[PDB]
Amino acid sequence: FSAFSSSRWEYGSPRLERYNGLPSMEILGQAAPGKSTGEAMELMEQLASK
Amino acid sequence: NGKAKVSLITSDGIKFPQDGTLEFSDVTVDQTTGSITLRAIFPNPDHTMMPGM
Repeated sequence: FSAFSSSRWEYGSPRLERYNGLPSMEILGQAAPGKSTGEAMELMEQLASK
Repeated sequence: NGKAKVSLITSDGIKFPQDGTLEFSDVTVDQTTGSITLRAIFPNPDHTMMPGM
């Protein structure tokens, strides 16, 4: 194989996460100790509509 | 001097450093693949050509 196959390196994303035929990137996250998801999810909705 | 230049992209991707001359053109068309088999004569300073690759 070294007689002909000229190797190299490239990028590549292994987790090619899709969505109904659309590529996507899932993001996780918790909420604060002592606080709730609704003051964190709507906080994300302050930061996802950006 | 229509005996034109020929250069390489040899097996390591980097070009062979100096060019070389298309000596002639055959008229010896292979029946199978369409060969107008040319002939590029090259200088070979450090024997970095190894006839056969």
